[PDB]
Amino acid sequence: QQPDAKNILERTAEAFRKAGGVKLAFTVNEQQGSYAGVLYLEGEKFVVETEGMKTWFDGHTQWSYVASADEVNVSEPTQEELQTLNPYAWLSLYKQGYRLKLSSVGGDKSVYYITMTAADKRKDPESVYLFVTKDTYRLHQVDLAPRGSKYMTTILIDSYQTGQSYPDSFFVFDKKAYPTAEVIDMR
Amino acid sequence: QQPDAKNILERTAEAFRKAGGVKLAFTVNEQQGSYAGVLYLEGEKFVVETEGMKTWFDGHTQWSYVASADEVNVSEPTQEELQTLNPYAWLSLYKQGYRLKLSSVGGDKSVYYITMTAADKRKDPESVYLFVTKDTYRLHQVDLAPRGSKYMTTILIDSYQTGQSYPDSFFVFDKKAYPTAEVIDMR
Repeated sequence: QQPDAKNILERTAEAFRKAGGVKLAFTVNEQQGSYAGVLYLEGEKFVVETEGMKTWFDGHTQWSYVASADEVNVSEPTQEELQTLNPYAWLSLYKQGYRLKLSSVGGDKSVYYITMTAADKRKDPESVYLFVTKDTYRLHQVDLAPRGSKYMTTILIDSYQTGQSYPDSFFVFDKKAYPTAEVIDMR
Repeated sequence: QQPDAKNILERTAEAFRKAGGVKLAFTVNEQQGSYAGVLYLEGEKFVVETEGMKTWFDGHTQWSYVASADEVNVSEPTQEELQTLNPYAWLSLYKQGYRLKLSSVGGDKSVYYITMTAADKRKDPESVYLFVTKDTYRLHQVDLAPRGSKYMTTILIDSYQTGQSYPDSFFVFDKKAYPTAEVIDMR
C-alpha cells in the first residue's frame, strides 16, 4: 500500500497489452441478479459469450446473435459503441479525469486496491475500485459505483489465460453454425 | 454484497455499543511510516497507549504523558477535542453527510466493504473505506482518503477483546507510576 497508484495501474495495463490472445471468464453481480460470460480477446478483435447471446468483432464488423430471436445482427460500431465487457478496460479511466489512490486489503493474503474518483461530478460511474494482485499484477475484481443510485456492480475475474493464438476466422461469424438464424445486416 | 450499507453499519455500531469494556490493538500505516497502539474503552472513558505516549480520559479529565519530556499534561477536552483513536468511531460519518455503498471482496474468504463519500467537496477525508466481516460484523480495517493529497492512511485492527470490566481507577492517572514526571495542569 506504498507504491504509486498510476505506476501500478500502468504496469497492470502494460502486462495485459503484452499478453497475446487472452481468454477471460467473468461473473457480474448486480442488484437484480448474477450472470457469467467468457471473453476471447486479441488486439482489437473479440468474441464474447453470455447466456443466450454471442458477439463476434473482427476489428471492423460486429455480428451479434440473440438466442431468444434466433437472429444475428451485423453492424460497424464506432470505438465508443463497442461492448467487449473487458474488465481491464476500466483502467483507462485514469486518463479521462478520474483521480487515483492506492491501498492494500487482506485478512487470505493481501492485494492492492486502487480507487478511481471522478473529478467531474456529472460523470457516471462516480467511482471505480480495482483489486489487483501485488506480485503478478492480475485484476481480480472491478467494482462500479453509480452516481445516482446506491447499488454497486461487481465484476469478478474467474479465470484468465494468456498467450493464446486465435485464427482471424475465430472472430468472424460462421453462418453454418447457426442454420436457422435470420441475418439482419444494418451496414 | 447484497444488503443495505446503512443497515450493516448500524448493526456493526450497535454491537460495539453493547460490547462492554473493549481492548483493541491497532496498527496505522502511512506514507511516512507505521506505528501501533492499544486502546482500552468503556463508555466514554478510555486509555490509549502508543510508543512513548499514554493518555487517560475518565469522562471529564484527560491526562497525557509524553515520554520524550517526562511530562503529564492535564486538560478538559470538549467532545470534539478528544482523540481516542477508536477506529469504530469512523462509522459515525454516515450521519454527517457521507453517502454510502456496500460491496464484498474476497480471494481468504470474503468480507463486506463499505464506501463513505463526502457529499461536501470541502470535507476531509474525502472518502473512508470500512472492511467488516459478514457474520460477526467486526471491523478489520479502516482506510482514510485525504481530499488534497494522494496517500491513503490505513488503520488495521490487530486484536479485539470484548466484555472486559475496567475499574474507574483504570482511567485516572496515577502519579506513583511516574515518579519523576512533571505535572502540567491546564485546567
